[PDB]
Amino acid sequence: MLDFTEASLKKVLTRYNVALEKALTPEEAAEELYPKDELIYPIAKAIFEGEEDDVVEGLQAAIEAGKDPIDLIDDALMVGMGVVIRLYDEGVIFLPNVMMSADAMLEGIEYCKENSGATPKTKGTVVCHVAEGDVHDIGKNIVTALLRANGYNVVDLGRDVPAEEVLAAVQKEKPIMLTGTALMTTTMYAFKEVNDMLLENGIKIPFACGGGAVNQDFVSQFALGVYGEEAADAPKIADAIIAGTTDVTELREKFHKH
Amino acid sequence: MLDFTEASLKKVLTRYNVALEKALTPEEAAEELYPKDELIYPIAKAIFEGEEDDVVEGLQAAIEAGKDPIDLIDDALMVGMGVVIRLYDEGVIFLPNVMMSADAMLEGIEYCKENSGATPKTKGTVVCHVAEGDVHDIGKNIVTALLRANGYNVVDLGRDVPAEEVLAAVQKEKPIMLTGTALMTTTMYAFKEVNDMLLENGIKIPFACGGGAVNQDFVSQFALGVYGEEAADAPKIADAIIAGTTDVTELREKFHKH
Amino acid sequence: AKRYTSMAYANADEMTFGVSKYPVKAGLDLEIGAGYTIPEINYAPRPEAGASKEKLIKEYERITTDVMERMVQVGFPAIILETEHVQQMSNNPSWGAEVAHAQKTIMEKYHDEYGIKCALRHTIGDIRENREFLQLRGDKYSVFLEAFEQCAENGADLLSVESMGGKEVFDYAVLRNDIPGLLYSIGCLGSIDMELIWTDISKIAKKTGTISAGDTDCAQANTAMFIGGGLLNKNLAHTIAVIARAISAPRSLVAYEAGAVGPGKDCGYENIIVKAITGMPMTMEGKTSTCAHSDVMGNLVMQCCDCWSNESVEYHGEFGGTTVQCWSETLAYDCALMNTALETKNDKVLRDLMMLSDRYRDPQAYMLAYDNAYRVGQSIVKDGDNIYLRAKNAAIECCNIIEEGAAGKLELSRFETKALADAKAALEALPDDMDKFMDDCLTKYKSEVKVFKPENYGF
Amino acid sequence: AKRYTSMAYANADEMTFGVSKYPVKAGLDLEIGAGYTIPEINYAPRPEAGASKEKLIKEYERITTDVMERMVQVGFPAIILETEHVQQMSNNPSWGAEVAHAQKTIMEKYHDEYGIKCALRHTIGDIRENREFLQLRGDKYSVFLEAFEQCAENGADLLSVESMGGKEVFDYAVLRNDIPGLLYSIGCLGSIDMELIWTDISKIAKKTGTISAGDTDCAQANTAMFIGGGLLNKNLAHTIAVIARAISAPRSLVAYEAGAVGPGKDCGYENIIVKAITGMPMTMEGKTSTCAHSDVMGNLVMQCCDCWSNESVEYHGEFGGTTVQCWSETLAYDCALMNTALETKNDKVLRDLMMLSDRYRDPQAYMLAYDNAYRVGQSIVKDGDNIYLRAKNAAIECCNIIEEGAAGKLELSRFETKALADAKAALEALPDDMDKFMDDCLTKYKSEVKVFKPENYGF
Ligand SMILES: [K+]
Ligand SMILES: [K+]
Ligand SMILES: [Zn+2]
Ligand SMILES: [Zn+2]
Ligand SMILES: [Zn+2]
Repeated sequence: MLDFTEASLKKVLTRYNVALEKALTPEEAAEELYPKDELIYPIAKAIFEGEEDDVVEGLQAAIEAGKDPIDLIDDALMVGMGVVIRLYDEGVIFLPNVMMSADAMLEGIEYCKENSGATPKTKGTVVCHVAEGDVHDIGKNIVTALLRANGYNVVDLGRDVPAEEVLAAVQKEKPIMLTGTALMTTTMYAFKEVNDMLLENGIKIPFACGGGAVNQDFVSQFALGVYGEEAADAPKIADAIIAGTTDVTELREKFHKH
Repeated sequence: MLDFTEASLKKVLTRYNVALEKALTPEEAAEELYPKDELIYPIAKAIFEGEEDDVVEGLQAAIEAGKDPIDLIDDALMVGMGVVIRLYDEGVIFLPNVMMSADAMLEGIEYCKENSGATPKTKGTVVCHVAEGDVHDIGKNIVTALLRANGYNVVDLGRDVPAEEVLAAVQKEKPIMLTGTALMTTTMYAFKEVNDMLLENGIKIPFACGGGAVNQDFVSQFALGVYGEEAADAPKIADAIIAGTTDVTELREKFHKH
Repeated sequence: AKRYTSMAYANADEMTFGVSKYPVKAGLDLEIGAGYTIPEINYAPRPEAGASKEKLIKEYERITTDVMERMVQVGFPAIILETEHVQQMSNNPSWGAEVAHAQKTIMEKYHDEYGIKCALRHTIGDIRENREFLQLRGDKYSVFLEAFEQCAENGADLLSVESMGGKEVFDYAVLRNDIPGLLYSIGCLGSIDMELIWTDISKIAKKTGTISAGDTDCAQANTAMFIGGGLLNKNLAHTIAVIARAISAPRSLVAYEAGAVGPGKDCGYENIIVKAITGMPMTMEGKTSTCAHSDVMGNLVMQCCDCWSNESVEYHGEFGGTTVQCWSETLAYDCALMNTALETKNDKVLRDLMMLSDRYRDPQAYMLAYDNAYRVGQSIVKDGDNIYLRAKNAAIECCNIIEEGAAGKLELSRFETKALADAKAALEALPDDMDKFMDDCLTKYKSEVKVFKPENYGF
Repeated sequence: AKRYTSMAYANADEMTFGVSKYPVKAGLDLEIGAGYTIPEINYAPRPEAGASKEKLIKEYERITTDVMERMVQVGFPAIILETEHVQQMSNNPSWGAEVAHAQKTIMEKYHDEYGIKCALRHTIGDIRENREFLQLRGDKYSVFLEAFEQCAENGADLLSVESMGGKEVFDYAVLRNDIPGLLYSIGCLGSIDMELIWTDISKIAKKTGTISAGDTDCAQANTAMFIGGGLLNKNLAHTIAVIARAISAPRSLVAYEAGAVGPGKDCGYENIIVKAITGMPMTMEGKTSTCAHSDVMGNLVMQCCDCWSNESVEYHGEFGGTTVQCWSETLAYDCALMNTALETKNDKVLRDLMMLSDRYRDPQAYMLAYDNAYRVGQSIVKDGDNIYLRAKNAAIECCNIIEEGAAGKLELSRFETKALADAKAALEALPDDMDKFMDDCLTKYKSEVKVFKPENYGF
């Protein structure tokens, strides 16, 4: 069978990703960002590693050599997490490294939820759903995971979600933002029902729309619609609601333009 | 260089047209269909052969040994042309054979003008145009021909035709049918202008639309619109007007359903 | 049921496109694997056409007419049409049936006029699921089977499905670099489910005089591939996507163990491994399926294909005609190039050229190159009776293959190299014993994945 | 200006794809005919994008971004973007300039980051026409030139046009089997207009440091082919379409005589003949331009291409991404196969395979086969100083070629055969003296074609 010379291969294709990789190893990169607080340290490192036992182990020792029962969420878990998110945006780590990390954090939160009664504080609630008729989970889950990992409470409405159910949950939870995901042409138009039925009940919040079957021009025919292509765009738009912008037209201006 | 064996060529492709070709030459096939009317025959053979010099000579001899200046249009010219259209339909001759015959026949019709005074008669008037912005002649020319071949009279409005002008022609000639041809997405929308500007001037003749850029769902969005994908569809849709169908929805029922 | 323990071919070099060891006769005078590659055109109806049965039948009659018209206008000798059911065609058996009947009728007409060789594939949706979970052995099962037999009774020649076994545990694992979870979901749960359904589908195929064609790990292996995306994505290491592919091969292999005879489903990229084992024909997709998705093995997948597919494209207008006409013409010409190579005995160089085009583009292509695929095949059949160990063999063999490549001209990133080393270590730490592994995972995933229902797999 | 009287290549077997005797350097580190084939992607904005200049610029930005992004995601080392002006981009020179600028800006960003080689081709519209007639030397001429130079000053690397010389007499002749009219429109009128415009175009290229690339007989030869249509059409005998093609060869050759250096336009199927004469690189289109139109030589045209195009497609969404992405990926992969052939010294056999694929499909393909194309090449240069006589030679040589084909394995229908024979006799009855023919035709088409304005050709 045929093979290339080195010079031939180099002429025929290029793995563009190889030359853009940064020198530092994920571990070294993480080490440049960890707090050197001795107590918070082995927790942040434990999150980065997706090692849940060490998160607990590291949380037990920090409430014994100090206090901060509910605070350790923000002081230790959300700092460890801010490291993971950073490295993900810089592309030194990948999605599954973030997922493993969010799993290890969530178990570290609910362990705080057992030494408290105090009820934790979030940047606000976001409701997520997949348009009805659509089983495509993944993109939503990555929107779910990123949101939580950025410090948001997430009521995830699941898969084949039928509008009436969405309406009812924006009520129960009064969220800062609703998200939607569609992947089939046979399905994107469940964003209709929802946009119309939020209007037909007097609700005015950002409706972050995404999904393979979905583009910037499709979501614009909806007053509430805001397009995000990357899942990393969901918390970035949620932060613009912490900034004060509820007006969709003003959001579109600082987020559209593809 | 490489070549096939006969066995191999036969496996790799098939020129499907070859086996489908009937045995009779075009010549012998027209022969079978010619009126054997002695004086009319040489004019029918002249039309098929697309040979104008022999069309005049055959016509002169006919009005000399008999009468009928204007009558020969439907007895010598329309009968020869009807052989030509049958064979075109059966696929035994090609378009350019139809065109040369139409040239030959049209030059016969105007030689019958020169011995008439009585005025010729047709099955109605059709106006034909190409959308404004559009320079694609050919389909319109084929529609033109097949209309003049099926016994209709055609004012040919030409290429880049502005609508105000379609109105003006439709007003003057009081045609039974309007044809339009668009070839570009950038141009098919001139059917809009035309349709609206006929209704806004209270006209209700069918508007038979065609061309590469156009399909059934597109023409259906206009009230006066009829689709026809092939050029042959132009007389067939005009025969139903002569059958007494002026209602677009009634017309569509027979001719849509593609 | 009847497990492979040796290879159909003596060596990788005997494999080529358009020929396979056991050809399939089907449809209107068509033969598959019989010394000519065949274009296989796919298509999805527009959203509106789904509103009623009649709208759907009509859409598919436009598709079928447009395709056969194009084939005879450009002189192509042969064509396969694949209809991937929308859910409503499977949930209502008689709907898929009537589409099959309407398509076959237009095809019979063109076959009678022109003598053009053709066959129809219907790919039933795996409808064995509700809003909350997989229901692989529940109420929908009998409807699932009725969809197959109805379509088979009314014109479909080849029967396929992209089944969902182990999909739920896959979805959780793939997001988490959980390699053993990949092994369990794809290699084990998938294998078990495949044996149940393919046993029934083959029975149906036999009863109705039609062909039990094959399945695809699209629900698992292709998902890993798409999450991995292009060279510059950061959502799944390509060195892990390729391991999913390796494991998908003994899973997809089960169809054939259980009575399927090919051609396998286009989106089964693992089919090259399966072909090397079974000697059966397989459809592939690559550079001429970009209408459906990007991939990193566009030419290589042609290397030993028998049918050549565009995967899917919505039915709508282009300047050149209908969508299904544009792509079927390109597939047909790709097949003409290949057939010219066969007829002139230059297939082997062309096969090599196709393989070499992509060998070095990505670890996902590298492993699928016919020599490396055959190697994977060898690693499965040496423990062929053991659905777990053959799959584990494949996964590690994959890792070895990629390592060797990386020691030559395969240019992996540091990140890719590390993910690969982590996974090889995860795989080498696993027990050799199947029961041991099955039991640990059952209790692990029962706990970690709440939508995981062991009854789906007879547990 | 400077006419060809010899062949660049000593024989047909020296011709191959991705190499030409006289390579062209251009754009961002790109080289054409230098030892690798390059994909060339084409596109048309949606009607809505034509509202305002800004929406248009925007659409092209989206196109450009989508293409560059895909190329780097799949690892492709090179790409050319071709922008065929919508009319408004040419009628307002600064519109085309600003699209050129917006496109190049993005292309630079990608070239800087990843080192992908690329070049931008702008194809000005032949705007020298109004509603009633051609105005090849009118008031619009200077605007025409301004379009070339403004685009050349603002990011366009290659300059092309699909020019309309002889279009009006061709359109009349092609509906009538008027073979001499074909000779006159394409060979004579065409050649005269080609020399005017290409002298000026080249002057501009030199002044701006860009490339005078070349033209295409699209307005005549492709019109004949499209009317000829599929094998089963009845609108124009294929044996007359190929004659029109043969005559287009010396017409299109004029661009190079007058200073262009290539690569010729994609829709110039006659470019194979032109390459044989000039040794200059050429773009081609076939199996992977089906988004624009069907053809009967899908693979054969790759045999010696330097760039490989999809001709055109509307910019819109497909399952696999944006239309420009799907088709660029297929083109780039077609190129990758070819480039692997070159790297491994297997290009000539693959060249033969591509050629043989389609050699027997149709007389339009038979003549275009590189050995036959070369022969038509020889018949041109033997009277290269004489634009009528060289064109007549090509037309008659074409007839000879198809006849020899028909006596071998080329299977023509009776209808095709008779029409070839009628055309050969009509070409053979013509006088060898150009002035005679010019004069006969001048008066014949003045009388027969009312839109014909002899002043358009300096008469
Ligand atoms: K599929
Ligand atoms: K063009
Ligand atoms: Zn699939
Ligand atoms: Zn063109
Ligand atoms: Zn499309």
